[PDB]
Amino acid sequence: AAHLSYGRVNLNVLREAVRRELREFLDKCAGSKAIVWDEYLTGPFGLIAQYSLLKEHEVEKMFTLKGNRLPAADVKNIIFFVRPRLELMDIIAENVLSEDRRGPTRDFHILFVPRRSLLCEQRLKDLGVLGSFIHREEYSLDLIPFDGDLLSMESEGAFKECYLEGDQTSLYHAAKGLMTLQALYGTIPQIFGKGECARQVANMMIRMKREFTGSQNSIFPVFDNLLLLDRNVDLLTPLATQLTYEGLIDEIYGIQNSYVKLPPEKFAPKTEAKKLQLNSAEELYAEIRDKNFNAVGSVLSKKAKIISAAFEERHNAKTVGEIKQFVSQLPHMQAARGSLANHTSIAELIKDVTTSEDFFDKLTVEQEFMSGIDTDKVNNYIEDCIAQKHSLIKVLRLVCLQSVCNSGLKQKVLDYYKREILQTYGYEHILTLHNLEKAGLLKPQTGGRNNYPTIRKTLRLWMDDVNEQNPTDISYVYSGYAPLSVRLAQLLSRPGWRSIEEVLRILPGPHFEERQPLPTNRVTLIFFLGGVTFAEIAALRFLSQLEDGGTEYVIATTKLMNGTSWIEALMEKP
Amino acid sequence: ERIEGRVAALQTAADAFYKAKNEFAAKATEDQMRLLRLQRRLEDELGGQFLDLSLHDTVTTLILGGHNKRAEQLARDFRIPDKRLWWLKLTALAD
Repeated sequence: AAHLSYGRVNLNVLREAVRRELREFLDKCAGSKAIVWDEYLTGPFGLIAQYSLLKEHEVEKMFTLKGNRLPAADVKNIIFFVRPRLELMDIIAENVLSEDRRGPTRDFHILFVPRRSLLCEQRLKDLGVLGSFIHREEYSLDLIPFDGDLLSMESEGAFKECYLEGDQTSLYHAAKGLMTLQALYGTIPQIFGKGECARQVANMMIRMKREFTGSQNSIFPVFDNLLLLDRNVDLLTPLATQLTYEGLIDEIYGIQNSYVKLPPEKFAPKTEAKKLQLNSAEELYAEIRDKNFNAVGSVLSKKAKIISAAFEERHNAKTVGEIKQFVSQLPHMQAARGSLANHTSIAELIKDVTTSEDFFDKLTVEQEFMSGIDTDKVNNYIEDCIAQKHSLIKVLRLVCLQSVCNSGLKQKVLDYYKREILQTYGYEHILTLHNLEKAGLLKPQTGGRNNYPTIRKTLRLWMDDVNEQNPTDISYVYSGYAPLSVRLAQLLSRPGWRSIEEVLRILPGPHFEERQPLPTNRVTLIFFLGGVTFAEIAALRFLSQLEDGGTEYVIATTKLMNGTSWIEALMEKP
Repeated sequence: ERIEGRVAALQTAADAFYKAKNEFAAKATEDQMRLLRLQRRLEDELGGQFLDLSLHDTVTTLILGGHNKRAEQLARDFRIPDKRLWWLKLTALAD
């Protein structure tokens, strides 16, 4: 995939290594196969290998893991692709023990993703089927490459697990992920971090490297630095409405495994949603995805004129000579026209939303809170949305933004919001409110103390009259609000974190630094532990492309999210 | 008899939130108990289903079924302020 190689690090090395592993595994299971999938794995696996690769390894059928008998299929091998979860072991056992005995048998195998578990194997032994598996292996897919500068674990539960449940499973997988990267791209010599989760990931990296005892790593380092960052250091950013093109596609329709499902009316031919892939391999998308949505219209007009003129030029090609040439250019002209028609239709969909009265009002309120205005009174627009029973998650994002900008809400205010949320949406959501409190998102203020203004003014987090068309600062992605996370990264690089000591001390967790010894523009790998938004990603691309002698960023995360999916993941199954 | 079990669980939960000094939670759990009890009367007195609806959804359903006196009374009992009730009525009745 060429686009995995457009930037600084060639992420095809990684993608191709994990593809090679899968191939080698399928080749041991000789003959025709069916794969039975733990449904949770199929989406993200899609970035590594589609059915087309599997087919060339005689995978003839693909099923979903469920109870009772397996479906009939005349194949030699059945292979379970499955997470190490206890409950799934019982289902596999039932599948295996329910095989029709008579006639040729089907050999069984199992691939645990992302790790094999002694405990799961014990369970399969007790259920009486461990000995029916010819191969039992693990496939340690941790960091999946989504684009040339972007890696995700796609672990949506990491934020909850770490900050509410004390479960750091996801931090172990992040560390393992970093070990795999270092085996391919060399040791990372400098490690910086801010946050509790970060401190643990660093500690595990260093331990895992001391306990390695294979060939010493000879690879010349591609990453100069790692920066580990806890999501809870910047709780504000994900709550705010994203204002970039890619951001708004995610806010409105949601991007899953780099695909979006759109309403089909505006698309060819026009029944089901139009499905499109969104990444840097499409020139036009590369050019507009990181822009503030108000700069996109002009870009589209320019392309329309260029494309339009190229096609208008077919009437002029009267000769045999210049018909040769026009013709040779046509495939590219057709693909550029198609790409433009799609994004032109997507921009019209986004415009229908961004010009609505409700959007204008939401944003006025968001911007009020981020610039420090009235962040302690019950807010009248929030109350209108609750009374009209708008989407619960929209309401929660807004009250959490208010809490974070005020360092909690006074008891009376918090309690007033909560009572009207429970009356309107149901008592059952008291669990959601408690979870938001434990996360630090919707909580009581303590003392009269409020630190956001010191943090905002000192890190220049809100600015008025920002340039959206030719940006000069990371605030362009939220039309005024500079994401705190990116601001911290920026200030680590220049002039350094010594200059903001007093502010770091009021943010959660320790700040720390470590070196890793080496045998005898910088590239920074920045790892968001607990999620990242596409707007933060754009802001980092913005710093990366200043040719001001700074740093270029490659982004990793536990999860690609937005405020809506972040908060859904903090709810419980109603 | 059908809601005694659900009411007992909620009681156990109120008691828990009191031991925990979580006053808001205890009271809210008390209000939900009161509302489930009312919801069962309404099934008893009018038929149809009302259990498990939110308070807002209960009022809304009552308005829609023509039981406007019961709905108003229900709103007063839980001190729903004027502005929120007005919006509720308006969204209940609109195309």
